[PDB]
Amino acid sequence: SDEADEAYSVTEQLTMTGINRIRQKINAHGIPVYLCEACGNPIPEARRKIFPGVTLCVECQAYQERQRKHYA
Amino acid sequence: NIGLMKAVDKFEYRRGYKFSTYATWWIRQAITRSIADQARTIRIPVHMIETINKLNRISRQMLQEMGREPTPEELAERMLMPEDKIRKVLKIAKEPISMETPIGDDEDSHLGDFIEDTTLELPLDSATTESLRAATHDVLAGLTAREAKVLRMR
Amino acid sequence: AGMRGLMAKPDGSIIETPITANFREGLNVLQYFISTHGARKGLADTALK
Amino acid sequence: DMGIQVMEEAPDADDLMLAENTADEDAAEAAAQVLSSVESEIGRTTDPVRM
Amino acid sequence: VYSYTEKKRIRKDFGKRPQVLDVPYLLSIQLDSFQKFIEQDPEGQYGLEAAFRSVFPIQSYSGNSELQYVSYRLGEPVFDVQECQIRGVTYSAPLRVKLRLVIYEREAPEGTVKDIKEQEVYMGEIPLMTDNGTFVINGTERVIVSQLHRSPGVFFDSDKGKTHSSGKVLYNARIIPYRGSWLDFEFDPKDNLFVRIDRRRKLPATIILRALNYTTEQILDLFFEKVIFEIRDNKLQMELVPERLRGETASFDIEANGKVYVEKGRRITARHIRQLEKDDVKLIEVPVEYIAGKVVAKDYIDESTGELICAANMELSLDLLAKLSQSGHKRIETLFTNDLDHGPYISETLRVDPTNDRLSALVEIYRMMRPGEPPTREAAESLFENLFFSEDRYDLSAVGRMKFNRSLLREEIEGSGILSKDDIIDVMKKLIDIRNGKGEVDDIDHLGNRRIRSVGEMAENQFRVGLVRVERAVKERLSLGDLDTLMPQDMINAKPISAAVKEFFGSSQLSQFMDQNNPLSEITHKRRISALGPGGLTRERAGFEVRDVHPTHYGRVCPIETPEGPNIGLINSLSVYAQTNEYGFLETPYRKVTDGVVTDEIHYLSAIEEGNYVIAQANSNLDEEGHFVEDLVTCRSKGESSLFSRDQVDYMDVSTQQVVSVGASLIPFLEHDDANRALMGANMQRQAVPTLRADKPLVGTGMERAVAVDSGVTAVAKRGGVVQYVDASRIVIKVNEDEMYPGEAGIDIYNLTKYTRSNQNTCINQMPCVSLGEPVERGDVLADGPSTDLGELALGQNMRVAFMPWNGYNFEDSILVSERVVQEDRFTTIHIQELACVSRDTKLGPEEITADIPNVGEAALSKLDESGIVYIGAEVTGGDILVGKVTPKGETQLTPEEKLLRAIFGEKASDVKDSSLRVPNGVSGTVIDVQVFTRDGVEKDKRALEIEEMQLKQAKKDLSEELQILEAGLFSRIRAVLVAGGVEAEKLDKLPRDRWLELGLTDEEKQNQLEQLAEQYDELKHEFEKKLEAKRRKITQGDDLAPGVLKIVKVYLAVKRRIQPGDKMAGRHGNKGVISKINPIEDMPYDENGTPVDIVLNPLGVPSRMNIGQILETHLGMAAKGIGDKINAMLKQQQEVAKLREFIQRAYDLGADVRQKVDLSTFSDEEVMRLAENLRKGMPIATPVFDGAKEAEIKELLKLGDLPTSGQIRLYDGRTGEQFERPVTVGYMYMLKLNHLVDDKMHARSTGSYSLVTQQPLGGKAQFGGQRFGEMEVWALEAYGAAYTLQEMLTVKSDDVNGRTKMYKNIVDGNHQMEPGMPESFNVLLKEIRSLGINIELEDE
Amino acid sequence: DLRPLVPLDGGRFATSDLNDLYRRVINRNNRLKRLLDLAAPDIIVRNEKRMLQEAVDALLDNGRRGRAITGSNKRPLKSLADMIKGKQGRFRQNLLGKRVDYSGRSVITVGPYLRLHQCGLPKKMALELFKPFIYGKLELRGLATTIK
Amino acid sequence: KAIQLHPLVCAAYNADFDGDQMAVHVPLTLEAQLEARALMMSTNNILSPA
Ligand SMILES: [Mg+2]
Ligand SMILES: [Zn+2]
Repeated sequence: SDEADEAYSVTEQLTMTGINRIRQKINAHGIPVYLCEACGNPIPEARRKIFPGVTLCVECQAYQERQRKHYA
Repeated sequence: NIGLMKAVDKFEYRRGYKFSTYATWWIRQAITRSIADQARTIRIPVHMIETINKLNRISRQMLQEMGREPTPEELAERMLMPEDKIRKVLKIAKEPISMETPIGDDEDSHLGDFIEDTTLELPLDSATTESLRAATHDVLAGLTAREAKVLRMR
Repeated sequence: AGMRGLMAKPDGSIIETPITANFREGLNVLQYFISTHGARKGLADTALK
Repeated sequence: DMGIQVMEEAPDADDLMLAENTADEDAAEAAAQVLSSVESEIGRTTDPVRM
Repeated sequence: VYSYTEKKRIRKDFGKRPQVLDVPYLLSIQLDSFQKFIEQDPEGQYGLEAAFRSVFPIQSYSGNSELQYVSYRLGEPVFDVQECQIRGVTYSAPLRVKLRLVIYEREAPEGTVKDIKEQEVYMGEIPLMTDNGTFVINGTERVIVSQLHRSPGVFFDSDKGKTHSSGKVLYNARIIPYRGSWLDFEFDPKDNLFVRIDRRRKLPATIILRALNYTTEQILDLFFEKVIFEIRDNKLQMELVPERLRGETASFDIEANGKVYVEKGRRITARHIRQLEKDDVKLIEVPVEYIAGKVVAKDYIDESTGELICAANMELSLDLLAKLSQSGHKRIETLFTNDLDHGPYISETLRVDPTNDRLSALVEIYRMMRPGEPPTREAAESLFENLFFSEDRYDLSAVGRMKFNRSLLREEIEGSGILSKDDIIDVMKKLIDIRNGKGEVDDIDHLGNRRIRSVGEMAENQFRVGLVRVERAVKERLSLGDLDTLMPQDMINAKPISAAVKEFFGSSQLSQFMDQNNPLSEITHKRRISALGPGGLTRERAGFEVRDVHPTHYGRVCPIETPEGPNIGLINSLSVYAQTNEYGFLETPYRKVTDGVVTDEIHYLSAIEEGNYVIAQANSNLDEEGHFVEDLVTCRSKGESSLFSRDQVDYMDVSTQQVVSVGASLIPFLEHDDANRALMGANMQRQAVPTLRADKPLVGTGMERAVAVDSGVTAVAKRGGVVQYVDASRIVIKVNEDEMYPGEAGIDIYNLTKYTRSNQNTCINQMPCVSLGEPVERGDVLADGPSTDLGELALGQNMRVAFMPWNGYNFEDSILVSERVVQEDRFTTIHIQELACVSRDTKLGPEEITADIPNVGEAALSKLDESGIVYIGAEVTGGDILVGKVTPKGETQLTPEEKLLRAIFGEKASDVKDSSLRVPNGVSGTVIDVQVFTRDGVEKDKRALEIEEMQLKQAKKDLSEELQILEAGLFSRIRAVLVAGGVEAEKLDKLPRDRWLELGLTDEEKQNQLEQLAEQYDELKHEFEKKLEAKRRKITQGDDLAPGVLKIVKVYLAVKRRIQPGDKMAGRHGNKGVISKINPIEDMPYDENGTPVDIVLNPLGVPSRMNIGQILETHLGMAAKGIGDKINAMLKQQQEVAKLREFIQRAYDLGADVRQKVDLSTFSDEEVMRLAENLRKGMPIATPVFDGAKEAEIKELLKLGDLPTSGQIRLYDGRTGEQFERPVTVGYMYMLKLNHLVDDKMHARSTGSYSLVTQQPLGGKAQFGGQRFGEMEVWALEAYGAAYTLQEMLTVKSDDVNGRTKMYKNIVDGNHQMEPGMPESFNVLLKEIRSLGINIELEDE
Repeated sequence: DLRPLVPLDGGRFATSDLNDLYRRVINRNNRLKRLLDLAAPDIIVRNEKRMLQEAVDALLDNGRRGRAITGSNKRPLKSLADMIKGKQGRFRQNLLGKRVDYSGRSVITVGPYLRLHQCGLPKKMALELFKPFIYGKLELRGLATTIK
Repeated sequence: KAIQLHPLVCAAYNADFDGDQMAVHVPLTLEAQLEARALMMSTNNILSPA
């Protein structure tokens, strides 16, 4: 084939694997938790409605994402 | 080192010299003789190296006197050479190019990989030679024994 | 014909501003430019390959 | 010449000549030996003008 | 409101958005840089003056033998541009400097100067720039590309992932000065902060702070906030700001107000702090359990014993609480640490920090800089004062200081030159604030770190290097510095500095041959941003990090122009509207938006400044006031883009083009193409060889006219007026009286540049586009060049394409051109060559250029004249004799029976050897021009005398036609004087014009005026007499040839390559193709009217490659020729101008809003007829790049014709004469012709020359040798069973120097064997492996 | 002839590098012999033997010694352990990838009128690849008595 | 001057016709001709080796 078509297939692979990585991160399935899995605080049922199966609060979730920003 | 050894071997205090500045001359002379004799790849003689450095000194002097640069016809009158020795001198006094020079204008090549062979006989020529041998042999067979023998021998 | 997805910037992280247009329609400046990231990553890999 | 084959500047390196290695047994034991000996005893001179 | 020179034909132009900032002079980078380099500049800034000032004044070895500077001048060249391309000199300019050697006296601190010897001394020749930013180094017009390197300053790189393998990242920070020692910072995995001077060993990063006269207390109070602890009558009370304790576990209940505001154990939520702020707490008492791990900052020692209680930066415990308790310590200052935000970094690095005070740190730094050097007080103090803090060894150039201050978000643009306390302190605070969470790294691509050198700056740097290596010799010669004997030139040697500058301009990875094959290609080569070369990063070290596009390339580098292949992204193309900043960065335009108005004031923004605004986007509707028609409009803020309010945007983009370059903006319908296919499109449009009768773009993008004019090919009128004399060679404008200078008015003259070789061996031609007696506005194109039509760039020609497979003569990506395309000569392009035939000076004798040659009868020498150079006009073919030449060759040394032949026939084999220049096999052209050169020691032959005669008559005629005009202007001035004081109008012209000088006149100032003007006239006479003399002396005098040559003879062939299977044609959208069958007219398809579609591409190439652009272009071109044919009928049934007016005026208004309205009720009848005649070929439609023709507009412009709105036609096959089912596409696609022609790639070698060290095939002409039968091919031939084929593939055919001739004799004998033997390469391998101490042998059994 | 000194056009010669290295080694050997005849002090002969050691060690490999001895260029001059090694040594570069007489090339094209066992081919590449075959056949059919 | 290759074999060479350049060699001997016919002819390698 051509030097463009190979690049098309590689770009499709790259965007596919990215999109699947970020669909895998979202939960949308699990059992209701009723309270944080880190601090014990309650998860308000609105946030649980937005994501079925939120193992964390918003506070602990933000904290964990924020430590993970430095990738450790 | 060699020059300093010769200086030691040919020193005397009976002329009141200072040995440091005495041996400085011998050192510089021996190193000059060496840098002339065994520096160029193809070895040029001593007087030739003196002529070459004369040409370089005068080339620098003219290349800021005349402004642009001097021609051989002008060097043959600042220098007083026969106008043809200058051509031969400035032909000779240049180094050789390193045959592993990278002619990087390719995949990856070298100047050495581009110098063809000149003395090889073409396969066309070799075939023609063999054919001509055969032809002249049959021709000479197309003579008598005495004829062919004399015409081979002469 | 349909829209064309979400250009993935060469870091690996997928940009969140999708291309709500397609090739039968135009592509305004931002959208074509965002396409440029993934296009040039494809080139810079099928040049090393 | 030891096991390490870099010496680096940049850390990596991908599919471009990817996952390269040569075992080169019986060179590592002598190279590491030369290191541990050059460090422990004294610092050796190099070249001959400096000699 | 169009000019009379644009009404020739007026492009129908779609494209809504009213532009505001017309395209810049496309070459401003080149011209502006080299103008700033070489210009007398009374200020130390950019220019040679910067170079001289820095090196100078200079001084001898402390004894006052000084050598200062005065000024410099650029003397005129000896050879102008065209003679310097004809001959082969470097179009240089002599350099001249007014140095001054001044010497103070021995025992003279500052006493009066004793000697000052002044003189002007030569050095180098800085090659001057042509009009078009193209230097002329050795006959070949060369172009220096702008480099792209790191702006010296601060960076915060990341190095994320790989190191340490635990997923943890680091944050190194580098402070790179323009000159001086680096300074790196970095974290370990263990999180201690580590400093390092130039790439030497690591150190505890606090060591530099202690060495900056900082002790531990102020270190901790630099890098931390404070949390106090108190004991107010009970158990360790606490101060508590609400922000401190966000999201953490408590080792206590949150008690206050006699109340539980918070219960222990929970992580302190936000609403926690909200309620506490509704509380206003200043205090909560907690147990010792939470102070048992704090970090006490300030030093505590007893008030009664003065004893060391708790040291700085130790973690207290309860016993330590009591220890500092009972002797009166009420305040305990503790670091406010945390794992998320305010992490322990400086404290823990203090843990690692062995040294304590300034002395120990200085000692450690001193030993780290130079090993084994004993530590000493003043030693270390001076070392740390000269690492980063003294003018000598460390200088952030002002570029650097700007980056440094700006990158720390510091207000001032300019400041100090070197580091200082708060500089290093803010670098460390910024590194920490990066790693805490609040900040971002600056990846390498961001154009706030890519400062663009260009021709002026790099030439300045190389001349800088020249000056430093010369001032070595200057201070050397001033070692023995004599007072009144050595003038200020014996010291200085030109050939060093001149050699350096020549090395740059001719030996560099930047000074490279220009692409002269296409005006688009010239003007997209001069405009280029390269990352490679000296000072920049090469391929392997770098590296992907910079092969990529970063979100700040928008308007500063084309995203879709970069040569795919080995180095993508390293060869970015400078964008359309973009410039170079003052300091050197790239900067694009924007429109300043006021409160809600889009004010017109364009406003150049750099790359480091773009994020801190909120930029609108040019696809925004604005309603005749600069008001955005909505309340929200799409914008980009910091990379990210997102809908923003109406009153938030601070800038709107200038015009829709600025994202793209000039290469990719001449592609119609770029908005409908994948970025890769558009990249290949632009990258092939830069290559289209200029065809013979260049047509025009039937669909273009408006920019084509600017790229035609702003290149150098066309000839823009310097002043406007009437065209007095159009000729095939020149044009003679008579400049209007509006623009005609009062002194010696005269006229302009434009000697066109006819057929001359280009760097790519194509035909750079110029034809005249204006017919006699015509007006010409200022700034008009008078002479088309290569690929320019009436001032519009036509690279290829437009031809009637149709998408349908058709028997698979276009299978993969092929094209199927019908012989109606090859008959007309509409790709018949022209190629011109420069065949040389030198005549060297061998030791055996000199080669002559004699015509009398041995063993070539008068059958081939019929063409040569009496001197061995072919006639100007021969129709030589492959093999003739162009320059009959013979070299001496002694030593006949014949053989056996050959000698018998000599005896039988008496044929005397002369000592003469034929080595004439015979035409390279395959070409059949017309020798258009022969030039001869001669070292000035050889008697010029007969033909060289013809050529001097001819050129001298030419120059005489030209210079006479010049001097006529000049002395006519002087006559005009004298006449304008006579009207003052003695005006006698119509009895002053009847007599001869020469009889005006000898006319009397009143003895006023006016008579002395006639005196002066008579002197001017006679001086003009004498002066151009001598100027003709100087032309004749440039011709007649010899040449300065290479050493050892007598006379070189160049013969220019002019082949005319037509078109044929192999010649890659390709549209503008990156649809390649190798034309593969040149079909009869009959066999092609043909729509129902008779017209046979020319090219027949492959439909299977569009859906697989998202470049539907070409299909929209085909429909639009079809409609455009529809308008063209309607005009053709209306003109050929010739109706009346009213019909054409109504119809063309319909074609230009056409529906949707535009920026085009023409109003043809202003043209005269004898213009609209001209306009119609220039439109009958097809109405040229435009489409600005991202403002294209929306499809409904094309459907309507097809209805304006009579084509089918669907865009498709029923095509009747041309062989079977029956309708192709399912209507196909047709239309006119604009197709280039890339110069990968077939008769340059074809090659075949049966037995050529051979190499010298390794006897392998090495032939030259078209690599006149075998194909590289490399390694993987050998694996192929091993994979088969093929063993004999392989053997004769690399033993007989290739190397074994007996096997090959035995093979050839056997082949001619019709006996296909091969007596192989053993290769020659392995034999060389034995001799080499054996030259070492290695006995290699061959066992024999 | 494996390290030639070819006469290039103009008097300029383009020699290989082994001539340079051997010239250095022969110089140093002769100089050491000359020192021995005089019997210089031991610092002299020691430095000379070291120089000869470095010269020979640069002749063989020009590496493993720490710093190559580059020629009049700034480019390190190749040596006998380096004309065998590398992707340009005789092994990989002239014992596997060798040019080949009787070859050619061109732009490929489409050509659907072929059975799959016959590639098209130009008249001119054919008449340049098969000159020996042509010559044999033409001296066979007596259309040219001699090969010329 | 174009080597008019067959169409089907292009999948095997992995060669579109965008200007790609194939090289022709020639088998000199007689064993090499029988091998360029009985082992490397086009119509004896239609099954992919893998
Ligand atoms: Mg291809
Ligand atoms: Zn929670």
